[PDB]
Amino acid sequence: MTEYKLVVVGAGGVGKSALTIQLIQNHFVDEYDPTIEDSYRKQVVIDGETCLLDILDTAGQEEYSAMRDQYMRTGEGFLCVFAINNTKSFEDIHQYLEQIKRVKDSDDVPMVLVGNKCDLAARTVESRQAQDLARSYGIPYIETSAKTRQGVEDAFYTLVREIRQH
Ligand SMILES: Nc1nc2c(ncn2[C@@H]2O[C@H](COP(=O)(O)OP(=O)(O)NP(=O)(O)O)[C@@H](O)[C@H]2O)c(=O)[nH]1
Ligand SMILES: [Ca+2]
Ligand SMILES: [Mg+2]
Ligand SMILES: [Mg+2]
Repeated sequence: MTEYKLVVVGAGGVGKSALTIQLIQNHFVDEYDPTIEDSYRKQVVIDGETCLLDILDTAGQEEYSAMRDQYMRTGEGFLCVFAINNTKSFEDIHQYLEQIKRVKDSDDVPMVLVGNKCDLAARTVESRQAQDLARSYGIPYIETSAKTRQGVEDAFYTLVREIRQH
């Protein structure tokens, strides 16, 4: 059984915890409890192989930025999340991509760019703007809604695939 170390990163409140908890426990967390650092594990079949998903749900609050170097060293693939109704979170995710590369000394780190909260109509980040950012890093872009489950499995299983094929 192959184990995959997934890490979910991004700015405060973009929905990292809601995304992970939707994938693992199949319900939507409506309240907003800011995360320090939580771990989840789950056995799943992906392309006919049983996998162990080890998911790290990380802090978006700038307070805990010191914890970053460690978890980027350890993790194998990174789900990099912004919210489509938060332009600043899109500008911020760019800074996360550079840190992952820097910390891991590699321009080829398995990553997926995720535009979350796509159920909301107050969009300020157009899909094409995020596509352009993902293209310059050579990584996929997938929109999600933790609330409706749209794209949630697609995003996480795509990241597994990127790790697998690394
Ligand atoms: N409509 C909608 N709301 C969402 C979605 N994802 C998260 N939210 C809401 O946004 C708030 C923040 O979500 P949360 O998962 O805690 O974000 P976070 O990125 O983990 N925050 P932190 O970095 O502080 O730990 C919650 O009220 C949650 O219900 C989504 O896809 N759609
Ligand atoms: Ca709920
Ligand atoms: Mg959280
Ligand atoms: Mg604009």
